[PDB]
Amino acid sequence: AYTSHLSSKTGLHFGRLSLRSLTAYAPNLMLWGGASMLGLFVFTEGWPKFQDTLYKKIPLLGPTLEDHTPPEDKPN
Amino acid sequence: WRTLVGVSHTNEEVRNMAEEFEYDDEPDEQGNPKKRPGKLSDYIPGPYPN
Repeated sequence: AYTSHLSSKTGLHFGRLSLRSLTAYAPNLMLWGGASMLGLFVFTEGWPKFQDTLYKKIPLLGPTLEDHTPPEDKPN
Repeated sequence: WRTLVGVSHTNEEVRNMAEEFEYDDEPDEQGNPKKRPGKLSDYIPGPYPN
C-alpha cells in the first residue's frame, strides 16, 4: 500500500479558540459555574430575601437560620 | 424608648410608659403648637428644659 496524499481536513476555529479545546474545557467550565454559584450562595447568605426563599427551604440546616423571637419584644 | 424593649421591659410596657410624657408635635392647621404623647421613636426626656 502506498499513500500519495493526506486524508486530513482543517477543523473549526476562531483564531484564538477551536472546538478541539472547547470540548475538553466544557465539563470543567460547568464545574466552575457550579463553584461560582456556590460562592454566590455563601457570600450572599445574610441577604434576607434569599434567606427566606432559598436558605430556609433547606431541610435540616434551614430552621437553624430562623430566630422566631416573639412579636412582644421587637421595636419594629 | 425602642432600645428598651427586648432588654428590660416588653413592648406593651414601654408603649404604656411612653404615654406619660408630652413631646413637641408639629403645629396644626392654625399654626399654634401642639403637644403629643410619646411613641417608641422619641428619646427619654430630661427633667429640666435647659
